[PDB]
Amino acid sequence: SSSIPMPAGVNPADLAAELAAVVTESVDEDYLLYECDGQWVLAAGVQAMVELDSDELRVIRDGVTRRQQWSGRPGAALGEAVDRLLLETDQAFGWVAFEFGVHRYGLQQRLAPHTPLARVFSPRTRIMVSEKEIRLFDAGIRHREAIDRLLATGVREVPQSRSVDVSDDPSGFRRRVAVAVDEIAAGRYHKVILSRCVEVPFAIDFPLTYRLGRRHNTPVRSFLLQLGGIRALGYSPELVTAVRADGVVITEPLAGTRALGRGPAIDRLARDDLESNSKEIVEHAISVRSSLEEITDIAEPGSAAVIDFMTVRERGSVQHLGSTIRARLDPSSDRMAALEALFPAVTASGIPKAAGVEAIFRLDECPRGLYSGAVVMLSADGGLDAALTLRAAYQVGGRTWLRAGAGIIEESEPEREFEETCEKLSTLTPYLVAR
Ligand SMILES: [Cl-]
Repeated sequence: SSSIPMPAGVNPADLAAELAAVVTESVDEDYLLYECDGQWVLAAGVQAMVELDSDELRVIRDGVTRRQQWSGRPGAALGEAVDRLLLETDQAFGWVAFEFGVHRYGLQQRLAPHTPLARVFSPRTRIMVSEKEIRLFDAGIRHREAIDRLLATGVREVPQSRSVDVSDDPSGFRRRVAVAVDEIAAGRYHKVILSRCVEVPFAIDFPLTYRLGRRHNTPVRSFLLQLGGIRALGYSPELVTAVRADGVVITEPLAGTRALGRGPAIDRLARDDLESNSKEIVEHAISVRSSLEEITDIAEPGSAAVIDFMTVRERGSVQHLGSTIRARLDPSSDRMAALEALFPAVTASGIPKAAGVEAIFRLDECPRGLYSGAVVMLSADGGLDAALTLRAAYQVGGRTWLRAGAGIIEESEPEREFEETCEKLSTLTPYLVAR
């Protein structure tokens, strides 16, 4: 229904990003493009926006802002508002900040007033691009004319990229890693993920950069957005949570990192090291055990299972150990409780997670916001899809930047941890298209 066959020789990622760039700009609207299992879903225009902050929940529709006090779990407040959105539209999209996950560990008093927790909106129109076709949902005459014009011209040539230097350490990442190593040696916690920002000294074209980077990456999900003054794109390496309409819940934790994309023989040596490395094996098994404990809080008794255990997952510039965990959502639970149970990811926080999150407040630049949070897609039939926001670029108020981190354990060395962030940054640094 309401479909256009995909033109031959055109790749869906390119056409969806082109539609996002040209159609939305012609009507000056916000958008969120989400890639999920072969479907590039362009959520165009804001019909209603849910803004969850640390001290308030706002629902903005047709110029009117409704403000709400909220108490208890952020997932319950977000869930109640998003369920209302989904009475009118089939899908809702947005982002969940890293800060959304601090409440379950009783650390919310450490958040400043007006700290963003989530931004979820119902789109006016949805354009779904796949290898087979383009499907239009609630597309008005103006948007249909804009799609027609784009299909008449085809996709733009991607210009040559512009390089960035990631070797500088202005935030003292090496020193912050050494502090964390000392705390771990003293028995404070077992692991913490610390990160560093890298400025991009020039403005980038987000849709063209998205296209270029997407051609050289194999993420589990990907996104491109322009929403409330934020531009962002990313090749999500990890699925935090997926809840299907039939009740099936999925989480796919990653652990350990070796370089990738350096040649067949060099990558094979790195793969063999990763697969048989004692430290990486231990961290991955401990992360799978944590995910299973968390999912049991929301699953039907005895339904949790590891359907793929400790296998190498290739993610462009890096490769990681990964496991796929499946469960059945208990009838007494719900998709927000499943997200709350699995958020923040171990890859975003540490072990024990409460101690890792507290250490991040002291040893990382906070609030993290989008970085190590999730980009989400929610559906009226109960669906939820939440991609871990790593391997991403951001643009807010004249500033463009990248952000990458590393899992610090007792045996970590600041130099190797800094090099690990460089390997992760290489998912984006060779593919930045200047504006
Ligand atoms: Cl990262």
